Amino acid sequence: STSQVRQNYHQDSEAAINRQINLELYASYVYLSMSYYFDRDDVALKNFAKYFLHQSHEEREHAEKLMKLQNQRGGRIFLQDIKKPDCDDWESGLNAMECALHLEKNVNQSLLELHKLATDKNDPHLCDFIETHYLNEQVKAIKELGDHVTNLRKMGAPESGLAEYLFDKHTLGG
Amino acid sequence: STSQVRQNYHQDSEAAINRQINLELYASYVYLSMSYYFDRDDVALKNFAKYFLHQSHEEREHAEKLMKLQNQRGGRIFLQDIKKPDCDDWESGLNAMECALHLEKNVNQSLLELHKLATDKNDPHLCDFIETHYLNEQVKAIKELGDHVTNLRKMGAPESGLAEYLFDKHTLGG
Amino acid sequence: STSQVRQNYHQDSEAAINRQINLELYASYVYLSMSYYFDRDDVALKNFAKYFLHQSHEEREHAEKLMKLQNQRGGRIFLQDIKKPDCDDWESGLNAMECALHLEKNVNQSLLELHKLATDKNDPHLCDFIETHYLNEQVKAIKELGDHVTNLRKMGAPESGLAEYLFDKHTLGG
Amino acid sequence: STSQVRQNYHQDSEAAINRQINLELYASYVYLSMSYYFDRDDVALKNFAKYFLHQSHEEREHAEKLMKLQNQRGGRIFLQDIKKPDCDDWESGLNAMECALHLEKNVNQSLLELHKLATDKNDPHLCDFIETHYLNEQVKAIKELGDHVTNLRKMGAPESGLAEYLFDKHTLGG
Amino acid sequence: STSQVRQNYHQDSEAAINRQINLELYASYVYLSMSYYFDRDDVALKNFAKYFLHQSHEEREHAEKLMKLQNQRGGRIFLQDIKKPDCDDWESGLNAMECALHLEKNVNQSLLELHKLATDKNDPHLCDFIETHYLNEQVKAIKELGDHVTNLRKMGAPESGLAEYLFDKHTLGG
Amino acid sequence: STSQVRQNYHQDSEAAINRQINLELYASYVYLSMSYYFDRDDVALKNFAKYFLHQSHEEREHAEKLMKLQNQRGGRIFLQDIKKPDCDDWESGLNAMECALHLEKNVNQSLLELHKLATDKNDPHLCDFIETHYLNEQVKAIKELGDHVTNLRKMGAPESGLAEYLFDKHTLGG
Ligand SMILES: [Au+]
Ligand SMILES: [Au+]
Ligand SMILES: [Au+]
Ligand SMILES: [Au+]
Ligand SMILES: [Au+]
Ligand SMILES: [Au+]
Ligand SMILES: [Au+]
Ligand SMILES: [Au+]
Ligand SMILES: [Au+]
Ligand SMILES: [Au+]
Ligand SMILES: [Au+]
Ligand SMILES: [Au+]
Ligand SMILES: [Au+]
Ligand SMILES: [Au+]
Ligand SMILES: [Au+]
Ligand SMILES: [Au+]
Ligand SMILES: [Au+]
Ligand SMILES: [Au+]
Ligand SMILES: [Au+]
Ligand SMILES: [Au+]
Ligand SMILES: [Au+]
Ligand SMILES: [Au+]
Ligand SMILES: [Au+]
Ligand SMILES: [Au+]
Ligand SMILES: [Au+]
Ligand SMILES: [Au+]
Ligand SMILES: [Au+]
Ligand SMILES: [Au+]
Ligand SMILES: [Au+]
Ligand SMILES: [Au+]
Ligand SMILES: [Cl-]
Ligand SMILES: [Cl-]
Ligand SMILES: [Cl-]
Ligand SMILES: [Cl-]
Ligand SMILES: [Cl-]
Ligand SMILES: [Cl-]
Ligand SMILES: [Cl-]
Ligand SMILES: [Cl-]
Ligand SMILES: [Cl-]
Ligand SMILES: [Cl-]
Ligand SMILES: [Cl-]
Ligand SMILES: [Cl-]
Ligand SMILES: [Cl-]
Ligand SMILES: [Cl-]
Ligand SMILES: [Cl-]
Ligand SMILES: [Cl-]
Ligand SMILES: [Cl-]
Ligand SMILES: [Cl-]
Ligand SMILES: [Cl-]
Ligand SMILES: [Cl-]
Ligand SMILES: [Cl-]
Ligand SMILES: [Cl-]
Ligand SMILES: [Cl-]
Ligand SMILES: [Cl-]
Ligand SMILES: [Cl-]
Ligand SMILES: [Cl-]
Ligand SMILES: [Cl-]
Ligand SMILES: [Cl-]
Ligand SMILES: [Cl-]
Ligand SMILES: [Cl-]
Ligand SMILES: [Cl-]
Ligand SMILES: [Cl-]
Ligand SMILES: [Fe+3]
Ligand SMILES: [Fe+3]
Ligand SMILES: [Fe+3]
Ligand SMILES: [Fe+3]
Ligand SMILES: [Fe+3]
Ligand SMILES: [Fe+3]
Ligand SMILES: [Mg+2]
Ligand SMILES: [Mg+2]
Ligand SMILES: [Mg+2]
Ligand SMILES: [Mg+2]
Ligand SMILES: [Mg+2]
Ligand SMILES: [Mg+2]
Ligand SMILES: [Mg+2]
Ligand SMILES: [Mg+2]
Ligand SMILES: [Mg+2]
Ligand SMILES: [Mg+2]
Ligand SMILES: [Mg+2]
Ligand SMILES: [Mg+2]
Ligand SMILES: [Mg+2]
Ligand SMILES: [Mg+2]
Ligand SMILES: [Mg+2]
Ligand SMILES: [Mg+2]
Ligand SMILES: [Mg+2]
Ligand SMILES: [Mg+2]
Ligand SMILES: [Mg+2]
Ligand SMILES: [Mg+2]
Ligand SMILES: [Mg+2]
Ligand SMILES: [Mg+2]
Ligand SMILES: [Mg+2]
Ligand SMILES: [Mg+2]
Ligand SMILES: [Mg+2]
Ligand SMILES: [Mg+2]
Ligand SMILES: [Mg+2]
Ligand SMILES: [Mg+2]
Ligand SMILES: [Mg+2]
Ligand SMILES: [Mg+2]
Ligand SMILES: [Mg+2]
Ligand SMILES: [Mg+2]
Ligand SMILES: [Mg+2]
Ligand SMILES: [Mg+2]
Ligand SMILES: [Mg+2]
Ligand SMILES: [Mg+2]
Ligand SMILES: [Mg+2]
Ligand SMILES: [Mg+2]
Ligand SMILES: [Mg+2]
Ligand SMILES: [Mg+2]
Ligand SMILES: [Mg+2]
Ligand SMILES: [Mg+2]
Ligand SMILES: [Mg+2]
Ligand SMILES: [Mg+2]
Repeated sequence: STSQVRQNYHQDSEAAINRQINLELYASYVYLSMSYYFDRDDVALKNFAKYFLHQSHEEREHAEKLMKLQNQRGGRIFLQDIKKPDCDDWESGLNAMECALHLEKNVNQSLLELHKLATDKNDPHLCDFIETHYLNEQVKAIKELGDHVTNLRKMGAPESGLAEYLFDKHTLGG
Repeated sequence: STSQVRQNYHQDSEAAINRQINLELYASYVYLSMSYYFDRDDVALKNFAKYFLHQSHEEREHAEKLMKLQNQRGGRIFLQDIKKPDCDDWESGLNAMECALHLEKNVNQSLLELHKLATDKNDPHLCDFIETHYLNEQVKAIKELGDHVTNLRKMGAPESGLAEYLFDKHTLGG
Repeated sequence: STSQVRQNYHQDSEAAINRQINLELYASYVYLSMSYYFDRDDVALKNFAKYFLHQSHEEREHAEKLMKLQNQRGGRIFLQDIKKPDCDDWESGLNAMECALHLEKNVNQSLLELHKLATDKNDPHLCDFIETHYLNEQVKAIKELGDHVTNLRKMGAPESGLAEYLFDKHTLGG
Repeated sequence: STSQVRQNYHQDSEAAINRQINLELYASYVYLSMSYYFDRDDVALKNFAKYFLHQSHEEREHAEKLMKLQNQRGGRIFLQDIKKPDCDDWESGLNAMECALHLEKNVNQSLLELHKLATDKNDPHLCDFIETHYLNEQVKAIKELGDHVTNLRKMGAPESGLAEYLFDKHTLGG
Repeated sequence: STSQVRQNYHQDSEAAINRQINLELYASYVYLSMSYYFDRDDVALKNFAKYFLHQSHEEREHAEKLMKLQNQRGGRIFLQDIKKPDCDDWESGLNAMECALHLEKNVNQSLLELHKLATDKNDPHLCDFIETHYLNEQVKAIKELGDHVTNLRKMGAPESGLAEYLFDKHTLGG
Repeated sequence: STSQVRQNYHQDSEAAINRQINLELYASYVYLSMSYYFDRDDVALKNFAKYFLHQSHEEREHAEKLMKLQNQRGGRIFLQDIKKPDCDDWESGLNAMECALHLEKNVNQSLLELHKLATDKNDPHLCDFIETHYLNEQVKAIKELGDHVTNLRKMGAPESGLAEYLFDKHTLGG
């Protein structure tokens, strides 16, 4: 039976929102894994660890907002397994930042495909939701990660452990 | 090569900590799923939703503390997929509370098996970690969920939607 | 029928908790009796009276925490008569302090037997409960009472009513 | 030998005060038992539990004031065993309230018999003590418990677990 | 003659506590020596000096708590010479941090042997004392020192005097 | 090779400063031992214990200032074992105060010999250091301990446990 609230909400959009919820939860899990890598005693970069833990908690918030959207529009949430991150060892601060850049660009591509679907189904509320809450967040995240990668490369990372140490203090510390 | 920090930390304990990290992340995901079920427009119990979202965020903290422990002791974190919850539809406030009770007792049983292992490997630091940060938390969680189940049953849930409405306001609201 | 909360809680542990509840209530009653002895007009040591009344109220709190534990774990409270203290006349400040020392060491021995049982039944939550809330409390109580007995003996109690008077002011007063 | 303070204090009054001390301690123990019944996971009415625990602590204060009176008048305190409550399972909020009503009327009858004795022995200080500190307290307690019993009966207790739940929140909660 | 407070306290446990007191005083002396090495005009790392002086004062507190425990349990303190540190010249910030790591792991091993003894003598109060006040302190200390060693190695210490200078400012300074 | 800072600092003065550092650490250890003697349950004079613990921590500060002096002048610290106190049992408050008096006069004699050496080597900076930071401290310490010994003797210590009790409260308490 049709939800009493549902209006102009295509079944393909509903399914795509469920896919996006899984992707945001996956991103949360990737950042959680990265964070505790930097907490290892043989890595020991505490501001890298705090930066990625914050990004993990952000992504959980991104997922919860999409779950709230699904219910606002009268769709039904269907959850899937959250796959483990492809990587147990992230190697260095520079490599983790490059992996985060690549993650945040795949999430953006998924959101752009979701916006194209919403446009094709003439769902301006969903278009505005994506634009307002997700697309500029992603552009800002990608720009920040690019900036971080550039600085770590210019400073001599990953071979310079002094580069990663000083970036941890001065950019992330900090 | 052996971590420079590692002392009295058995390889079986290290593996069991990695298993427990996955279980805590799984519990976080179960509570996330339960929370947004109560946010559906055709369920609409906002204090059930907030209660379970808080429990989800707690469990993420439980996982992060175990990741920090692994690194404190010189073990190595190895992550696995976070399985989706077995349930997409949690049916009622009473049923979700019963499922949470059953989840929090399985997590407790895993922690008791972890404590038995730590005891068998003569690891008093790990025993104290489990006792201090996990075992009484679990006893309190189980007692609270039992209390909630009892009240919902006595009030007439799940058949009485008025019971679940009033429990949402007065116990969870609240 | 089994409590919906009960997990890893042996029936022998449940019975031993009920025994301990009675012992804590008994200790509360002993200290109540001691307190009002020092309120008699022919004893008249008001800080001895306040010290023992505080210890009485503490013990009631110890009993209530064990009652809460019984319910947290899904056991059932069964109460017994609270026996009157073996003594109506406590004779002196020194003698009451010696009787309190002997009481607080019997309570400790009961708690150590309860911990041995919890250990034998592989109940780490109950072990941690006893260690966290009871065993160091008892060690501190026993040490304080020993200290008090020593000072009263060194000052010349019980034969010196001036010793007990001055201890009442300066140590208990006070 | 006669206390240096004793004046106009009959030996029968002294004995009756000792009886009343035991009764007040018994009442304290009854309310303690009732309180933790409502803390069970299969009863779970936390404001019933707090209400009865407060009444328990009140009664201990009633006992201590009578112990102080005994010494003020030059009598000698003699303590007896505190009998366990006649009931381990109090069945419901309504039944516990009825049992408390019956307890508070038996305590009142004992205090009225104590006042008749004080009157017959021409002890106006003891009459005034009873009137000032005990008799209106009892009338207020009995009226409050009657009010509570009436409301629980009108709301449909004990068969309505919703009645007891809502009384717990709104009258005792509360 | 037996202390009036002593209960369930084995003579082997008493002796082991005296050994541990000496070890904690020794650790205090090692850190004192390390601190003033970094105060030399030809070493001149003032935050290394302050870090180790703080660790020295901590260890004195660890010793004093064990002396208080000995008396709480009715044992008798017997002191031994505090041996001088094996090292007059600690060579570098990295080497001192490695020596501190090795010291804090030997202290941990002594505390684990003390806990095994307490367990074998069925002394749950002493087990809880060790777990509560010592074992997690040690795990945290060892993890922090491991982290410090890792960062100094990654930054290029000891050959890079710039590495030790910058670690002194940014991690210890500071 | 000669320290770049060293000027007018004789090698005999450098060695004598190292001897004095050991003596101050020894004094710290003596007072630590005395403090915990008064913490025993069969001694139980808590203000004697706090007085001596404070004196212990003072002496550690005296040692650290001499270590800083050694480095200020370009000398090299060389540490020796800290001998255990000659006494495990200090017998009484009066005896401990007499032992402290004798300790503080031996430390003074060592400082006067150090000043004679500095004078003979025409080292006015070292003379002024000793005069400014040590010699009047010692005169004050010796005068205070003499005062304490006198009062304890006049009050009837050590045979009067009441004397030591009251001195603990009124002079040290206090
Ligand atoms: Au990778
Ligand atoms: Au990978
Ligand atoms: Au990657
Ligand atoms: Au990557
Ligand atoms: Au659109
Ligand atoms: Au289910
Ligand atoms: Au299911
Ligand atoms: Au379930
Ligand atoms: Au379920
Ligand atoms: Au263990
Ligand atoms: Au007795
Ligand atoms: Au007796
Ligand atoms: Au006794
Ligand atoms: Au006794
Ligand atoms: Au256990
Ligand atoms: Au009954
Ligand atoms: Au009954
Ligand atoms: Au009844
Ligand atoms: Au009744
Ligand atoms: Au009267
Ligand atoms: Au060395
Ligand atoms: Au060496
Ligand atoms: Au070393
Ligand atoms: Au070393
Ligand atoms: Au133990
Ligand atoms: Au001596
Ligand atoms: Au001696
Ligand atoms: Au001496
Ligand atoms: Au001496
Ligand atoms: Au001079
Ligand atoms: Cl639609
Ligand atoms: Cl559709
Ligand atoms: Cl799946
Ligand atoms: Cl990857
Ligand atoms: Cl922007
Ligand atoms: Cl190991
Ligand atoms: Cl191993
Ligand atoms: Cl996997
Ligand atoms: Cl399920
Ligand atoms: Cl608790
Ligand atoms: Cl069970
Ligand atoms: Cl069983
Ligand atoms: Cl009985
Ligand atoms: Cl007795
Ligand atoms: Cl303590
Ligand atoms: Cl009379
Ligand atoms: Cl009479
Ligand atoms: Cl009796
Ligand atoms: Cl009854
Ligand atoms: Cl009134
Ligand atoms: Cl209502
Ligand atoms: Cl013993
Ligand atoms: Cl023994
Ligand atoms: Cl020695
Ligand atoms: Cl060394
Ligand atoms: Cl921690
Ligand atoms: Cl020179
Ligand atoms: Cl020279
Ligand atoms: Cl030496
Ligand atoms: Cl000596
Ligand atoms: Cl002066
Ligand atoms: Cl005085
Ligand atoms: Fe996201
Ligand atoms: Fe958890
Ligand atoms: Fe107790
Ligand atoms: Fe009463
Ligand atoms: Fe230590
Ligand atoms: Fe000194
Ligand atoms: Mg509908
Ligand atoms: Mg997806
Ligand atoms: Mg860390
Ligand atoms: Mg982000
Ligand atoms: Mg699957
Ligand atoms: Mg648009
Ligand atoms: Mg837009
Ligand atoms: Mg925007
Ligand atoms: Mg290594
Ligand atoms: Mg697992
Ligand atoms: Mg909502
Ligand atoms: Mg929880
Ligand atoms: Mg896979
Ligand atoms: Mg244990
Ligand atoms: Mg524990
Ligand atoms: Mg705890
Ligand atoms: Mg049941
Ligand atoms: Mg018993
Ligand atoms: Mg009085
Ligand atoms: Mg006590
Ligand atoms: Mg009976
Ligand atoms: Mg414990
Ligand atoms: Mg404790
Ligand atoms: Mg008389
Ligand atoms: Mg009676
Ligand atoms: Mg409760
Ligand atoms: Mg009442
Ligand atoms: Mg009897
Ligand atoms: Mg009146
Ligand atoms: Mg009145
Ligand atoms: Mg003795
Ligand atoms: Mg040793
Ligand atoms: Mg300096
Ligand atoms: Mg330390
Ligand atoms: Mg020797
Ligand atoms: Mg512990
Ligand atoms: Mg701890
Ligand atoms: Mg040079
Ligand atoms: Mg010397
Ligand atoms: Mg003490
Ligand atoms: Mg001094
Ligand atoms: Mg040697
Ligand atoms: Mg001068
Ligand atoms: Mg001066």
